[PDB]
Amino acid sequence: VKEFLAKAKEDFLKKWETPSQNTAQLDQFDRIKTLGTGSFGRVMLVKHKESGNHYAMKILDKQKVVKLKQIEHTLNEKRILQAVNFPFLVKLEFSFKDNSNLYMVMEYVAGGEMFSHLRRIGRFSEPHARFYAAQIVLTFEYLHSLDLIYRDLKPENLLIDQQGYIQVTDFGFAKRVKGRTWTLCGTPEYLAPEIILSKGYNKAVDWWALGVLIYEMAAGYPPFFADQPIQIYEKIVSGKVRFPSHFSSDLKDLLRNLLQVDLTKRFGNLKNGVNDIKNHKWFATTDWIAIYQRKVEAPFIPKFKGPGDTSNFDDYEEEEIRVSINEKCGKEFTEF
Amino acid sequence: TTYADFIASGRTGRRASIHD
Ligand SMILES: Nc1ncnc2c1ncn2[C@@H]1O[C@H](COP(=O)(O)OP(=O)(O)O)[C@@H](O)[C@H]1O
Ligand SMILES: [Sr+2]
Ligand SMILES: [Sr+2]
Repeated sequence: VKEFLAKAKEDFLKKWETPSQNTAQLDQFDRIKTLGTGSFGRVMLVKHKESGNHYAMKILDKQKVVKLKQIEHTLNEKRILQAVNFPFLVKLEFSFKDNSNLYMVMEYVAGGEMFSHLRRIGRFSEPHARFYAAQIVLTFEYLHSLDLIYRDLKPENLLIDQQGYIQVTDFGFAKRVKGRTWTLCGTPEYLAPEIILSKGYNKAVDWWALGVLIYEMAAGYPPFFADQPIQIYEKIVSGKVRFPSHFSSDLKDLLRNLLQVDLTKRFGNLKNGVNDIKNHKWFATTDWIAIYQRKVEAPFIPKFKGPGDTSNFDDYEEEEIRVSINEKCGKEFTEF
Repeated sequence: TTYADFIASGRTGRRASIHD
């Protein structure tokens, strides 16, 4: 399987070295509806006039990015997203900027956030959770092979496509790094202990986060939760986890090796690398090639009533996009 | 139950990232 990661790295390296730029403009798109709002702006359903295709457009306010000192991370986000290519990663179709904003135009993933199905249904059965888990396992194998750390795994960042497969989105904290890095970033419930302990960390954080995700999918609640972040960090650091009685012994054993506080012993971080995870008993029944090919039939298929259909997303309050007559932060975002 | 405790907690909706 390592030979296709080879071909993969080569395309990535070309794109990483010479990133595309300015591949569309705002007036090629009609804005329809907000799919989500975030720290620096929002994501909207848009429709491309010439083709009639629907896309999701992430809009970032340059000024807000600068205030929250997130310039570098924003540049990472776009540079990495335009270089990667994988069945479970969202595809960036276009990017451009104007006087006020940065725009990333992706494929529209119509099934909604994993988060919303999760909360509604309550929890996923182990066979259902495993199906999603396998996709993430292959995705992290691809990303880590390119020296990338993802750092923001959570149900709110995973979208379900029309086939019931996962699309990973939000590369805001993705970073290409050989060696360790130090930034405190991510989402509190999913933070690995070494991040909270300001230790200097690596790709092993993503495997911890997979641990948290599988627990949340199968239990319906996260292994560590409280009302305030600080209380959550205490729990994560202690590393004491309890499992629901319904968890299979195999699932409990996988989780104990992913939610390992000592990096020395955490799965995905040992000599056998990701093969320790792929070969664990919980995955005994998993056909990795089948999944990779999307030949496996999803356990769950969102309702979809024609394209442009947004019924699988919450409604948000809409805001018109304002563009200044003066260029803001032009130097800072030159490369975007 | 743990489920009851979670559902009564303030962090059952969409969770924002932290930038620090
Ligand atoms: N490709 C997409 N298709 C459909 N919805 C999307 C897409 N990408 C993002 N969204 C929606 O917008 C929300 C915010 O996108 P995100 O990239 O996570 O912005 P942020 O970094 O500010 O949190 C996502 O959780 C999802 O609901
Ligand atoms: Sr997000
Ligand atoms: Sr983000």
